[PDB]
Amino acid sequence: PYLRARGEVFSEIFPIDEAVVRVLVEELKEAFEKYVANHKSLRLDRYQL
Amino acid sequence: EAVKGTSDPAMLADTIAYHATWTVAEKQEILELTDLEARLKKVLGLLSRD
Repeated sequence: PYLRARGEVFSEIFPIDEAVVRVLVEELKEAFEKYVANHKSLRLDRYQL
Repeated sequence: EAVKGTSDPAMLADTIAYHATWTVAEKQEILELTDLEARLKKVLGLLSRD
């Protein structure tokens, strides 16, 4: 200790060709909307949507 | 009508719980939880049973 590391490249993705990706954005927003409210007693906010 | 117009949930919860007159063991069981929402789970389940 202490711990270091070396890295080759800093991986990024800038999203190109957004049509099917945008439809999956709609679908995953729907999925998060169906998932978000389960923690009423389990202490996560509705309002973090 | 003396408890209506209420924002504070602590006096709300304990006022309801004392005014949810039961056997005192389960009054203590209401008093056990420090959380508000699990305590009101207890309370409203009792009142639905009544």
